[PDB]
Amino acid sequence: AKQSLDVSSDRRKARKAYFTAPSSQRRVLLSAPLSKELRAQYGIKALPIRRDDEVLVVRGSKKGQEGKISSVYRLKFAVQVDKVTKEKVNGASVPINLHPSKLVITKLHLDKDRKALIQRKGGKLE
Amino acid sequence: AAQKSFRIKQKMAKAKKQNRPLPQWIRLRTNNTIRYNAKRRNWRRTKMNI
Amino acid sequence: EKAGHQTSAESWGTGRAVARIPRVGGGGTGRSGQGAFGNMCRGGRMFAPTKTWRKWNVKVNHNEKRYATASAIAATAVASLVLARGHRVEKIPEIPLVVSTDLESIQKTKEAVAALKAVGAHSDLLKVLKSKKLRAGKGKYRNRRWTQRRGPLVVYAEDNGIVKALRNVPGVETANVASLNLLQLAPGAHLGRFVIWTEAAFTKLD
Amino acid sequence: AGVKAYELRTKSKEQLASQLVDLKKELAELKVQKLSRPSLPKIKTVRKSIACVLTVINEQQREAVRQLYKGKKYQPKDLRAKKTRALRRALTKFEASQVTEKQRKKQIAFPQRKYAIKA
Amino acid sequence: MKKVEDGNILVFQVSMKANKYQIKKAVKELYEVDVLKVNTLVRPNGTKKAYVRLTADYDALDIANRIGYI
Amino acid sequence: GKGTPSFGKRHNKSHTLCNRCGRRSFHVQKKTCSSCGYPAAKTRSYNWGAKAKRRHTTGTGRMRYLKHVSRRFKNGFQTGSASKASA
RNA sequence: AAACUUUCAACAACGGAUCUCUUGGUUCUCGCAUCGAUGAAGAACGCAGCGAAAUGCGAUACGUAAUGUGAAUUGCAGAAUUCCGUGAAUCAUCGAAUCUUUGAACGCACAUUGCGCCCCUUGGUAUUCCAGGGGGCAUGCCUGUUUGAGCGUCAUUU
RNA sequence: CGUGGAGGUCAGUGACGAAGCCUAGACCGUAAGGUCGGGUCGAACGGCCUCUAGUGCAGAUCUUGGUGGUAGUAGCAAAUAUUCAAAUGAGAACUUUGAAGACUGAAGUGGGGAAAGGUUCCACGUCAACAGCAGUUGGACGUGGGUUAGUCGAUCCUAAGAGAUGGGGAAGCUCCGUUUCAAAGGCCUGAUUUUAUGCAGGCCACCAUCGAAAGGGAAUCCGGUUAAGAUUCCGGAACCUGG
RNA sequence: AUAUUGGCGAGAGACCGAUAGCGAACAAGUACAGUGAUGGAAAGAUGAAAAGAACUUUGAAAAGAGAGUGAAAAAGUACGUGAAAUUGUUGAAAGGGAAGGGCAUUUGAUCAGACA
Ligand SMILES: [Mg+2]
Ligand SMILES: [Mg+2]
Ligand SMILES: [Mg+2]
Ligand SMILES: [Mg+2]
Ligand SMILES: [Mg+2]
Ligand SMILES: [Mg+2]
Ligand SMILES: [Mg+2]
Ligand SMILES: [Mg+2]
Ligand SMILES: [Mg+2]
Ligand SMILES: [Mg+2]
Ligand SMILES: [Mg+2]
Ligand SMILES: [Mg+2]
Ligand SMILES: [Mg+2]
Ligand SMILES: [Mg+2]
Ligand SMILES: [Mg+2]
Ligand SMILES: [Mg+2]
Ligand SMILES: [Mg+2]
Ligand SMILES: [Mg+2]
Ligand SMILES: [Mg+2]
Ligand SMILES: [Mg+2]
Ligand SMILES: [Mg+2]
Ligand SMILES: [Mg+2]
Ligand SMILES: [Mg+2]
Ligand SMILES: [Mg+2]
Ligand SMILES: [Mg+2]
Ligand SMILES: [Mg+2]
Ligand SMILES: [Mg+2]
Ligand SMILES: [Mg+2]
Ligand SMILES: [Mg+2]
Ligand SMILES: [Mg+2]
Ligand SMILES: [Mg+2]
Ligand SMILES: [Mg+2]
Ligand SMILES: [Mg+2]
Ligand SMILES: [Mg+2]
Ligand SMILES: [Mg+2]
Ligand SMILES: [Mg+2]
Ligand SMILES: [Mg+2]
Ligand SMILES: [Mg+2]
Ligand SMILES: [Mg+2]
Ligand SMILES: [Mg+2]
Ligand SMILES: [Mg+2]
Ligand SMILES: [Mg+2]
Ligand SMILES: [Mg+2]
Ligand SMILES: [Mg+2]
Ligand SMILES: [Mg+2]
Ligand SMILES: [Mg+2]
Ligand SMILES: [Mg+2]
Ligand SMILES: [Mg+2]
Ligand SMILES: [Mg+2]
Ligand SMILES: [Mg+2]
Ligand SMILES: [Mg+2]
Ligand SMILES: [Mg+2]
Ligand SMILES: [Mg+2]
Ligand SMILES: [Mg+2]
Ligand SMILES: [Mg+2]
Ligand SMILES: [Mg+2]
Ligand SMILES: [Mg+2]
Ligand SMILES: [Mg+2]
Ligand SMILES: [Mg+2]
Ligand SMILES: [Mg+2]
Ligand SMILES: [Mg+2]
Ligand SMILES: [Mg+2]
Ligand SMILES: [Mg+2]
Ligand SMILES: [Mg+2]
Ligand SMILES: [Mg+2]
Ligand SMILES: [Mg+2]
Ligand SMILES: [Mg+2]
Ligand SMILES: [Mg+2]
Ligand SMILES: [Mg+2]
Ligand SMILES: [Mg+2]
Ligand SMILES: [Mg+2]
Ligand SMILES: [Mg+2]
Ligand SMILES: [Mg+2]
Ligand SMILES: [Mg+2]
Ligand SMILES: [Mg+2]
Ligand SMILES: [Mg+2]
Ligand SMILES: [Mg+2]
Ligand SMILES: [Mg+2]
Ligand SMILES: [Mg+2]
Ligand SMILES: [Mg+2]
Ligand SMILES: [Mg+2]
Ligand SMILES: [Mg+2]
Ligand SMILES: [Mg+2]
Ligand SMILES: [Mg+2]
Ligand SMILES: [Mg+2]
Ligand SMILES: [Mg+2]
Ligand SMILES: [Mg+2]
Ligand SMILES: [Mg+2]
Ligand SMILES: [Mg+2]
Ligand SMILES: [Mg+2]
Ligand SMILES: [Mg+2]
Ligand SMILES: [Mg+2]
Ligand SMILES: [Mg+2]
Ligand SMILES: [Mg+2]
Ligand SMILES: [Mg+2]
Ligand SMILES: [Zn+2]
Repeated sequence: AKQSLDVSSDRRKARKAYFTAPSSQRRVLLSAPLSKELRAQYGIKALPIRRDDEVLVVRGSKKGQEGKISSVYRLKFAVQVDKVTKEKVNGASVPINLHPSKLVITKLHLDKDRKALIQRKGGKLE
Repeated sequence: AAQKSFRIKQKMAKAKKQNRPLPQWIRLRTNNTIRYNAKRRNWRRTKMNI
Repeated sequence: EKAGHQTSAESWGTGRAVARIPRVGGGGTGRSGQGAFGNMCRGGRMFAPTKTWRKWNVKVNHNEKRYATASAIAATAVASLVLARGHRVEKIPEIPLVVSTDLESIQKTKEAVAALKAVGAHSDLLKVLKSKKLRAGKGKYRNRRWTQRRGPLVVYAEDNGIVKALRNVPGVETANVASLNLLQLAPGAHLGRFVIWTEAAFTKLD
Repeated sequence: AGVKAYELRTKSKEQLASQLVDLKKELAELKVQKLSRPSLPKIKTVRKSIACVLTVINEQQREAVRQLYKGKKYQPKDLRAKKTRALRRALTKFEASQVTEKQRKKQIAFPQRKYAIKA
Repeated sequence: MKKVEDGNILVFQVSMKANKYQIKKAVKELYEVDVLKVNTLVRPNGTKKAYVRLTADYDALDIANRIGYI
Repeated sequence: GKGTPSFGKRHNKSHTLCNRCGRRSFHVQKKTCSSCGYPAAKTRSYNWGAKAKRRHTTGTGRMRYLKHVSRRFKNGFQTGSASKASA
């Protein structure tokens, strides 16, 4: 149970700050858990997903499929993986939108700042 | 009319500019909700009280 | 309390083939002409608007309040009552159920669930948990979304961990003897709460 | 692209005046283009750049004056703190800490003592 | 464009805050041209239009597609 | 004749635009605004006209300056600039 | 006997009840004290590569500066040098700026983009006319500064 | 008996289909009502003991919405009037062009303006709505273009009148007064040849200001030109004010 | 210490659930009316995802018929469910100046239960 006085269980208040969250917050909301491998590898459970990362869909209909995240569609609360798409009837192609809580991260894209984050959660890296 | 003050002409000017159809591309934006311009005005349907 | 009444509407009076409720004046907008104020009017003020000075709380005579909490304590023995009340207590040693004072010093949830188990709670503990349902009401979206049974009521004499250690297991409630609450001793006014007393707590009683 | 502020501020006064001109010719010419081309978003970045230069030219002229008024009664009103109109007319700490000869004598002689009960 | 070709006349949309004097000078200065006279009007979208006539030495058409339109 | 053939002669403005509120409530012969009071130094308003007030109080507008006073209050009316750090 | 009328039903109309939703409303409670001549609240007109609005902003115009973040923005186009970086972003923060025409609104006016005066400076052969750039000129009142008025009135000249 | 919400409980029902809706199918109750089947549906919901109220509709010339009979009915009949052919077009009584027949009859159905509108002007495209038949047409719809001045107006002046100011009333929003019991202001040049402008005369005491696109008032004409501007552009020939 | 239907920031409810709740859950003090003061609405919901229907055919076109997408088009930007008045079609019946109703039975249609 909540115990603080600056946290609220109000459902209306919650649903508002979800849907009206600014991009910067949507970055963190949109997180994916690392793969079982990478979790040992880095001593860390999850991460705000970031573009050129490598990922495995572990839930849903494209379950099993993998690829590179090609954009983070923050506006849409959605992530698009370069390799997982819809072929149409006019055989034109269209990104399927995936939810990072349904990916598993398989190869991080690393910056100084990325490594710096991993270290701030008190993780390790290879 | 027909020999106006610059203030009235100005207003008339601004009103010309607002007197166009919804720009169709907006219809395509995510969550777009506007279907048409619902503030359109026609000179023989509603006078613009100056 | 300004609602329904933010119009300058008049009656048109009779002679106009039309009812005598007040009506919104002016024109050009379709609101105008329409019934105003009346409780049977769309947009009207309601009949007898609710008011905050309605009496919300209620006084009970302190002594009678005791007569009740006392009564409710008395029925926490009396296994039939407890049994009849929800409360899975067929397979518990005896009633009142009194458990070692050492309980009050347990720091850690898992240790606490383990304890309660051992002394017989298990089947009641599973009755919460197996019973979480989505509230049927409109209540479900007024910060009351889920629903569920009541667990046992662990009563202690001194809190040395026990509250924080149980505070997160579904259904269970703790109480310091010195207090002891009617709302908890007889939930929904049905007598027979399954109480687990610590020794210290059981003795402070007298 | 787009000019960067931190690189602008090293540039001399009369280099920024000239860039501002270059950028203006630039902008002028894009505008001639924009009416042939079916889109011209390059023009955005050039007029955001002019902003930047002006900002900086005004920036440095201000912190010039700001200092040759530093530490003296009376400095241009628009270098003075803004605060709030009221806040502005509130007494200064000095004017408020102010105390009567007679009062202070008393404050000294009998000040509020620290004390405690028990024994 | 017809005024440019046939009239030795540059047409510019020009600042509202600006008069015949300021228009004339700014054309002179921004374009290395001599100006005969300047006629203005206010378009019905609230923008100033300047019919700028160059003197006989200059050729607005050249001068037109040297600033780069056509 | 009091009806429509007299409506025919309705072509002269009693009010033009109010410079202060822009509302076509500037009584030409009276030279004052029936809505906002101009040129009276004070703005016209009345406690029997609440909807009227509500139609015009602060915050029905841009609040160009008042917008930011409570931010400025929150940060104790800081002067000077923000420093720097890392990553 | 059709047609027609009426009743029931199935499918299909009309219409939008009902059920389930809720980034809204209402009411309670706690904490807090900050508008303006340093031009407020309010108005008008503008500003985007492609916008009529809503939101935002002011000719530096859906924004400039700074700071934190650490890679988007996205309807389409776009940049491409911005991704181990004084660095993406319709991000957050915000301490620095820009802030048209106005408004208590202040040179005079104002159903007018109407009409003066002063200073500095630039062009036209110009202290004097014209033009461009910048900077100024409301009212009551307080302290003070200077210039003054009155046989109100003191002394002092020869 | 039935509704919305609340405490307890049945470890109640449910995406293997909750709720809702439909159904001259079934069953229980004297009745309020309750239960089931089938169809439709798509995310929630109920039994029991208690608690609670914005709790049960046929009416109120009730409120708001929706819908009928009336009825393919009243009607679409003032302003003399239309016709042949071609072109176009899916489509022509109605558009374009030609022909013909007429009308308004310069007190106009002509040619322009004021007030008011504000883009209706003009071109191109073009018929879903609108133009109470129609529509290929439009003052509609889409997309563009277009309003050029020293001399035309405004701007200046004063009219009825409005209205600041020293003031006088008024608790006060404000009311009175307009040269009124006010120390009300500015021109011409001289004195400068430290120098830019102090003093030297002499005057003049008029005391705001707004208020006319028909009153007063400095000055421009003809010819040509555009899809749409013209005493405004071009051509030529003038005139006024200031310097 | 007291006040507070304003302002900034928070935590809540046996509260309302789109004709309710503030007038406004939406480009709502908007659109629209009025010379003016002022008056002042209607209007939320495809689906997980536009996958928003390629292609063929009839048509001047809008569309229709196919195909296709989808868990479902008995979800087609008229979009969740989709009642009622009222309507079209189909099927069955009845009808000599209204219709509907009560007790009762014939006739048609339709159906539960119980037999063993
Ligand atoms: Mg983290
Ligand atoms: Mg999603
Ligand atoms: Mg009309
Ligand atoms: Mg009207
Ligand atoms: Mg009341
Ligand atoms: Mg009637
Ligand atoms: Mg109401
Ligand atoms: Mg319900
Ligand atoms: Mg339940
Ligand atoms: Mg930038
Ligand atoms: Mg100061
Ligand atoms: Mg030539
Ligand atoms: Mg002109
Ligand atoms: Mg009328
Ligand atoms: Mg009048
Ligand atoms: Mg008056
Ligand atoms: Mg004023
Ligand atoms: Mg059917
Ligand atoms: Mg509902
Ligand atoms: Mg939902
Ligand atoms: Mg609330
Ligand atoms: Mg609280
Ligand atoms: Mg106001
Ligand atoms: Mg925007
Ligand atoms: Mg952009
Ligand atoms: Mg940095
Ligand atoms: Mg921002
Ligand atoms: Mg500026
Ligand atoms: Mg003034
Ligand atoms: Mg001015
Ligand atoms: Mg100036
Ligand atoms: Mg003095
Ligand atoms: Mg003196
Ligand atoms: Mg009951
Ligand atoms: Mg109930
Ligand atoms: Mg209720
Ligand atoms: Mg029926
Ligand atoms: Mg049965
Ligand atoms: Mg079924
Ligand atoms: Mg069902
Ligand atoms: Mg659903
Ligand atoms: Mg009850
Ligand atoms: Mg009631
Ligand atoms: Mg009844
Ligand atoms: Mg009824
Ligand atoms: Mg009755
Ligand atoms: Mg009724
Ligand atoms: Mg009706
Ligand atoms: Mg018909
Ligand atoms: Mg007929
Ligand atoms: Mg008739
Ligand atoms: Mg005729
Ligand atoms: Mg005809
Ligand atoms: Mg003909
Ligand atoms: Mg005749
Ligand atoms: Mg005659
Ligand atoms: Mg005619
Ligand atoms: Mg004409
Ligand atoms: Mg008009
Ligand atoms: Mg146009
Ligand atoms: Mg036309
Ligand atoms: Mg048609
Ligand atoms: Mg029409
Ligand atoms: Mg018609
Ligand atoms: Mg038709
Ligand atoms: Mg058009
Ligand atoms: Mg003249
Ligand atoms: Mg003038
Ligand atoms: Mg007066
Ligand atoms: Mg005048
Ligand atoms: Mg005149
Ligand atoms: Mg005249
Ligand atoms: Mg001519
Ligand atoms: Mg032309
Ligand atoms: Mg013409
Ligand atoms: Mg000429
Ligand atoms: Mg001369
Ligand atoms: Mg409050
Ligand atoms: Mg609370
Ligand atoms: Mg409502
Ligand atoms: Mg209700
Ligand atoms: Mg309403
Ligand atoms: Mg909503
Ligand atoms: Mg509407
Ligand atoms: Mg829905
Ligand atoms: Mg709906
Ligand atoms: Mg949706
Ligand atoms: Mg089809
Ligand atoms: Mg399924
Ligand atoms: Mg379905
Ligand atoms: Mg559906
Ligand atoms: Mg479709
Ligand atoms: Mg539907
Ligand atoms: Mg039958
Ligand atoms: Mg019978
Ligand atoms: Zn006003």
